[PDB]
Amino acid sequence: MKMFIGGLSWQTSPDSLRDYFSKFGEIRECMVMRDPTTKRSRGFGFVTFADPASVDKVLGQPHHELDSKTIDPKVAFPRRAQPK
Amino acid sequence: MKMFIGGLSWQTSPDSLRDYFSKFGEIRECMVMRDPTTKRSRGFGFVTFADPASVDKVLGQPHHELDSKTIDPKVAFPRRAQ
Repeated sequence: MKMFIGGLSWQTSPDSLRDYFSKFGEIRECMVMRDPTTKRSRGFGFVTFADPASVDKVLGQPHHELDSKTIDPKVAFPRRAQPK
Repeated sequence: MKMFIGGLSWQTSPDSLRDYFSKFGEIRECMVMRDPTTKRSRGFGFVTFADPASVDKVLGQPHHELDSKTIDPKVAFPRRAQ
């Protein structure tokens, strides 16, 4: 159970994203990538918390911002394929 | 390094995404999730190939279609926090 964060500033590093979301609980993994769907320089990120309670705290807080962008964290539930 | 596929049909399963891209090369990992940025139903996908050469073959093909949707795979380079 991950959180997906779209619309990140190009200046947002994975450490920056980690630092923001660690205020809500223990982070198991935090990754950013440049969003390849636009030439506008922006990123998206995925945050994995150790405790699902942390997701509720994020979703409950009505305003989030990071590196001059208003962000809107969403839940994401990846489904992996088996080997062929 | 992964390929990002936006705009998947809601019907596209992980296995279908895997079977489509396996035509271009060996797969390390393949996942699908609901795109949480729309109220209607669509997916996005992430495919990790064993060999980057497979990415070139995907990028070079002019038209891709999966479960009746045009898809336009892009390259992505995830960076993890320390």
